[PDB]
Amino acid sequence: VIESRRYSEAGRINRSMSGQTDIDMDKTKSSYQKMVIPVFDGAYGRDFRD
Amino acid sequence: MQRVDEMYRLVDSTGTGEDRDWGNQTLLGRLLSQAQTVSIGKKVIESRRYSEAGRINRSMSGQTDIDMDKTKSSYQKMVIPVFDGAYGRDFRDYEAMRSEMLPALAEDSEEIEFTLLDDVNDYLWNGDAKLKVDTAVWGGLKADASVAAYSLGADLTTATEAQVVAELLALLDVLRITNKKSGPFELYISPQIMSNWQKLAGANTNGFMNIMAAVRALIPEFSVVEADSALQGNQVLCSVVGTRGLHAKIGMMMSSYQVPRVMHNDPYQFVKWFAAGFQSNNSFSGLKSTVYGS
Amino acid sequence: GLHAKIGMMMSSYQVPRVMHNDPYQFVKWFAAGFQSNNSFSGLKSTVYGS
Amino acid sequence: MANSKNSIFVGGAGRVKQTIEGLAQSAFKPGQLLARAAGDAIDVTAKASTTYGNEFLICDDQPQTLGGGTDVAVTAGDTVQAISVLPGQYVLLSFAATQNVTTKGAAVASNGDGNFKLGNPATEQTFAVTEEIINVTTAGTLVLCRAI
Repeated sequence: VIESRRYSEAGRINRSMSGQTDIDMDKTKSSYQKMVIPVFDGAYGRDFRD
Repeated sequence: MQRVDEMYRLVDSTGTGEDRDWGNQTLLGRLLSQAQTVSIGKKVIESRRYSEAGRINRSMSGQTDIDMDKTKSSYQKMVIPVFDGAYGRDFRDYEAMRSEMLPALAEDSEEIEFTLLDDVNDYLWNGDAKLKVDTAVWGGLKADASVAAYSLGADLTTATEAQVVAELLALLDVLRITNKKSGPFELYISPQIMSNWQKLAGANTNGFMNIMAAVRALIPEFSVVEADSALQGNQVLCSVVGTRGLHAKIGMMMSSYQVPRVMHNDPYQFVKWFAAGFQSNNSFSGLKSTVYGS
Repeated sequence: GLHAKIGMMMSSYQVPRVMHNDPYQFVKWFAAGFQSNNSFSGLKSTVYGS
Repeated sequence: MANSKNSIFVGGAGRVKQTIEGLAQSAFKPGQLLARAAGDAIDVTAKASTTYGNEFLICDDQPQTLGGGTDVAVTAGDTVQAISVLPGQYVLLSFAATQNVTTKGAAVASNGDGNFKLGNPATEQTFAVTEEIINVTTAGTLVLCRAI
């Protein structure tokens, strides 16, 4: 398995006329996605007298 | 490092993120690059537009009562509000993510900064009846009384090549005829209309050319034709940019700082803030300068 | 976007013969895997038409 | 979504939170009302809606380096990091079903199941005050509220 990380988007915004009101915080989450590696094979063969 | 209970998997934590949109901030990228910088605290700005007058008589001799008049004035106002946003993590987490060298803070300063500009678009294109000092509301580019409203008749998503130029000149003539404005105009389209203006022409029967190669060949008045994601569906907008049309004034440019940590377990916090305002030019009598199509 | 990761490149070898009447045999094998990208929200990157 | 809701304590840029650690008893989701019990264990409240004197104790989201988010439930029998809410902070609560928030400033009571609801402020303890105009239909949606 080979995994890879894809994060997200965030952010809150308030509009203010005065400039002094309580402003807002956020943070970025994360998640993963995964693939897989299988094995293929094949063979061939003849006899001795041929 | 690599517990042997699960040593089959392989990880590469470097991250990708998310790409924004097609024609996201094309208009706002032009307004904020030509903006005038004023000082912070000035909530309202003003400007004056005078008038035209004068009565005139005529005779053969000349000995008649000459008349006289003068020119009035009126003032136009805008407003400057303040936008802000913040982000932050705890203490035990960030010291853990500092160990494995995961940049989990620079993947926020490049991320809240996008959302800060993206909610100026909800003010530029939709406005707000919440920030008013005396009479200087903004209202938005599709509901203001300083924006000429013009209803489209034919749907520009299904029409042919001939009905496009026949209904793009009827939009431009609400700036050259009934509003007397001049100078190089520029146009902004929906993402969906920019798709449908790539297909087959239907008129030029020599080779293959698209509708966008007909609009910027028949109408060279449009100096700049771009797409913008703020419109959606059958709606366009044509106006002038610069100091004599749609313009912006920046109160305080975009700056950022860190709330300082006092104790040993104070969480990390950062703040970004910004302040600017928008207004479109009007004449004294009421000759507008921006047209919003449908 | 659409990408592939090769585990082992395509190689071939011969099963060795012990006796005088061992049949001839050859083996080819290969290992790789596929995955398309996917964001946090589910914004994909490949479209399959009908 | 312009209103990203991936942190349960969004209450100012200078106000730090007050944390009450303790043990778990069940697997609750972050943003629900808690109540401490005998021993040193926390779980959902399961008190009546018309009972006063309860402490404003909500479940903080778990750390990022422990598999924690705003929708990942906690693991039972472990240390759950919670939040005691001071008056004058904004927090993301979790409402019940079939109620719409029209005006910014209604009273936020507490349902008996560990979620919140808009109740009449004459027979129940008022915890917080609404700060977002949305309509919810599925039980477990995050609505911004100021704790005063």
